Amino acid sequence: SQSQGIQQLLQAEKRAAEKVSEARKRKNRRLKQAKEEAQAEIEQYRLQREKEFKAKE
Amino acid sequence: NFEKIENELKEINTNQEALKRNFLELTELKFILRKTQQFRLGFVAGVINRERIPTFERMLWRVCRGNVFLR
Repeated sequence: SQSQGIQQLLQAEKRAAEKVSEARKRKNRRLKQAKEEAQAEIEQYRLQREKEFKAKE
Repeated sequence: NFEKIENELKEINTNQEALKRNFLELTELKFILRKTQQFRLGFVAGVINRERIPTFERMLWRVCRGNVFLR
């Protein structure tokens, strides 16, 4: 009888914690990838500014 | 002396009533905790006279649209 409800409550909190923990890990991974892609574009800008400065000189 | 007795009785009666109420409420809480300890969700817990349970449970299943877990 009551054991089914006990299991449903415990498993409900476990299911919630899993989906939220995986989505929080995904969020942090996406923000890290945003910073990495940003730095790649920032290096390309720096390199272009250097090439232009050499040409001006 | 009359004031002493009067004030003692008033104070002691007031305190006896309050303490007896608190004692009975904590007695209910002892049982409530012992049963509840067997078990983002939310919950509430309490005590009622048994004769109200049929109407109480049916109203929970009526106010919530068929969805409530009760023990």
